[PDB]
Amino acid sequence: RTLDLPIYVTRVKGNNVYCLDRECRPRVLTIDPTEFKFKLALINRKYDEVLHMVRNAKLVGQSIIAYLQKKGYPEVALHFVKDEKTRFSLALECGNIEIALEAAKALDDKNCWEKLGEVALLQGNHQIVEMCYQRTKNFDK
Amino acid sequence: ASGNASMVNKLAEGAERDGKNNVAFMSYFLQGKLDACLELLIRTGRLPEAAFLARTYLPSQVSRVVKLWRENLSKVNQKAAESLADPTEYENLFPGLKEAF
Amino acid sequence: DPVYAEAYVHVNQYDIVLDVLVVNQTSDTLQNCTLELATLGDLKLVEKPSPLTLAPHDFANIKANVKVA
Repeated sequence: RTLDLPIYVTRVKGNNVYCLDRECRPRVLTIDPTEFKFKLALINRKYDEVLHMVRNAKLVGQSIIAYLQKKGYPEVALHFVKDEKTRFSLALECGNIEIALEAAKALDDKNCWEKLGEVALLQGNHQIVEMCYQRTKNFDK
Repeated sequence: ASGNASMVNKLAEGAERDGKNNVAFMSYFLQGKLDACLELLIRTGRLPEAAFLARTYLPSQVSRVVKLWRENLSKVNQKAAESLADPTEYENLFPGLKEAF
Repeated sequence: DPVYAEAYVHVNQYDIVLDVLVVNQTSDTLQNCTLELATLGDLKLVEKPSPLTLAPHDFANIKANVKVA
């Protein structure tokens, strides 16, 4: 759940959440945990929750960086993710090469490709990789 | 242009000298020497590629080599990244029975 | 508030850039206040996305470029 100007967490009184900036700038709070559910949930692959919440950041400065940067599944990608550029970043970060494929189609930042087909190969499929390279002018290759 | 092995051995020696991977290969080939091509790869870290040769024209290093490549991959864990089989399963190597030996 | 705005700084290549989430989970493009420009250091802040609604239940990206030299 998000704060409300300065607050400090003092400690936790039950579910009816309580928060303090020091002695004012205060909360009673309907909760909304994140994480707990999550590394357990995650640990059991489970998404249902997040999803269900429809909770969806990954950036605030960043926010993918707990371990969503050091990703845990691309199932994560699925809860949230955006622009082809962003998507692309994911395409490396996850290595989401599904998103890459399209991403690629949509990339056209060469270098980007340029590494990537190999990488793609590296991960698999040269049947495809050949194409990738085909426009890439690694003709000789 | 006229062609020559002898030139090639000395040159091979040279080939070793030159410092970019690629020429040396042609040589190795040119001589006819898978072995040489493959050894060369070991130094450069040509690994995916090395596997193709090792497969195509079979010195069955595909088995040997694949394990190592896979190991790198392995280092960079994820099961898909690991990737596994030689005679049977994922690959059926010698059970496939097809065109390089 | 519903409107929750969360923000952090990203400094992406020279440019210190302001990620802002103003999320207006508001019950409407609630009216918004005011913002002011300024000379800064070897930088100057330099952008504001113009509107001042806090669109209902809605999330927004408000970008501030800063001028980094």
